[PDB]
Amino acid sequence: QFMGIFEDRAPVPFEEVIDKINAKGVCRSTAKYVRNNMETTAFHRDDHET
Amino acid sequence: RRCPTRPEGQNYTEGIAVVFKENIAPYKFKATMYYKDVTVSQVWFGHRYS
Repeated sequence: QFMGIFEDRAPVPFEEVIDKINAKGVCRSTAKYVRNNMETTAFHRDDHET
Repeated sequence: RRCPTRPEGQNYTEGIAVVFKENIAPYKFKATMYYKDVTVSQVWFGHRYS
């Protein structure tokens, strides 16, 4: 049973926009963003950055 | 022949007028909202990250 689903929208940093998406066509699998005056990092699938 | 004359002429009544239309604009008033933003955040502090 689900006991809670925190769904959020984080922005893509500039160094990830120009270097990764516009250049290589890929995107990082981890989101490091400041939310509610704290810098949180979310790793996809609870795995390493890819 | 006995041909006709000028018409009777409209009897015009001078006066002042005020023209009212249906009111569709909402009634507006100044209100004041007192409330409290309660934000509770659950953070998992990892080895290197939060």
